[PDB]
Amino acid sequence: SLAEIVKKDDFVLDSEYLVTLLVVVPKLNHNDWIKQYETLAEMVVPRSSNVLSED
Amino acid sequence: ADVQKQIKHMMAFIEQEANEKAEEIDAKAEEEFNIEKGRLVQTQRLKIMEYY
Amino acid sequence: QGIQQLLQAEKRAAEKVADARKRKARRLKQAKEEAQMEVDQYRREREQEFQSKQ
Repeated sequence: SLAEIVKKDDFVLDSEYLVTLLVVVPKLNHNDWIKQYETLAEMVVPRSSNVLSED
Repeated sequence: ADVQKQIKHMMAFIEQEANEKAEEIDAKAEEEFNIEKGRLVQTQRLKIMEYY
Repeated sequence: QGIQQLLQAEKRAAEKVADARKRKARRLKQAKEEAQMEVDQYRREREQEFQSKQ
């Protein structure tokens, strides 16, 4: 449950065309994700990679 | 360089949607009113001629 | 930065649906009144057909 980890700065509200999706990535798959998160879909905001928390 | 390309492609889909969400209601509802003002012309034409 | 400039770019499109509605605010009201000015065709027809009475 994510009832304590939230921050309103980590989301883009005001739904018009955008939304923040919470994606979880393994630590070994870190470098392959930060090169590919721009091209897993079309029209990705290509700079929004910020690590909220880790395990 | 590739990060600035998509954020200007963000501006492209803004301008494309601005074509779609700011011209379509301008097309239909002016044509809807074109029937509506033509309705207003036709509704008086019966009434004013029966006074004649 | 990235996200703050993107919401202000939306306000160009968010004011465009106001330009969409002001083009259906003005055009709806302005041509209703020249559809009210067609009674002047009935004003000229009545006095012209008053000559048919005369």
